[PDB]
Amino acid sequence: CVICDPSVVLALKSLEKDYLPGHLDAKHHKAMMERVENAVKDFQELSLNEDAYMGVVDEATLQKGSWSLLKDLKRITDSDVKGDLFVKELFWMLHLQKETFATYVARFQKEAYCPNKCGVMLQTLIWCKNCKKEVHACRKSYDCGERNVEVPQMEDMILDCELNWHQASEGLTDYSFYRVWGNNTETLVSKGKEATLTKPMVGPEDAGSYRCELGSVNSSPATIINFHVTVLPKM
Ligand SMILES: *[C@@H]1O[C@H](CO)[C@@H](O)[C@H](O)[C@H]1NC(C)=O
Repeated sequence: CVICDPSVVLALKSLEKDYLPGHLDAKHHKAMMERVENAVKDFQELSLNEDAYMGVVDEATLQKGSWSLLKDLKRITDSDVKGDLFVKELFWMLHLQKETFATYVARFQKEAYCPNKCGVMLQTLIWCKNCKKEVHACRKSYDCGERNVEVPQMEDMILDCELNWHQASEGLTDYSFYRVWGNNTETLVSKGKEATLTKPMVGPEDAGSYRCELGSVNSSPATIINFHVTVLPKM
């Protein structure tokens, strides 16, 4: 999918126009550039071993692959290699970079694709084949796992509602921190773009149940996390 990057396109249009004139006989120009353009488009034809390949990457994986490629391409052109050497070098590199990209896409699916273990992530994906950008909802369980927090008598109580995937999600609004009373009732304690809640130098009253919601425009919460806080009469 790496031809979806405007930079890759120009670097190709620079190889043809700036590099080929002084480093390959003109008989090979149209033919080899025909082959190069086709090779790079073929970055989207992937097999992937197992699991199967979906035809989507996130924008990071896409950038990642364009970088590998264009740094490699560039090494060649700083080298000033000509003729046959140049063609071999050029075509080894394309071959390696495809295989490399393949490993990006594989890693992307195993680890970056709908990476959330709970909640609902809005992931911006891109379709290899048409360079088209979509937003896809990864909907998982609402159970992020219960956070049991032990905090010493008079130290800070930090409640972190941040998940690693939150920074990669679309449509987030605010984190709202609730206090749950035992009444099966609650009070809004905090709300903003802060992912944490700190009641410093806490005390025995401050123990109990807390709750974090992460909102999304404009619908159901992206994340719910529950904390149970127990304060310890201790050092
Ligand atoms: C619910 O229980 C807590 C217990 O401390 C209390 O502070 C709160 O006022 C109760 N709810 C209402 C509506 O009073």
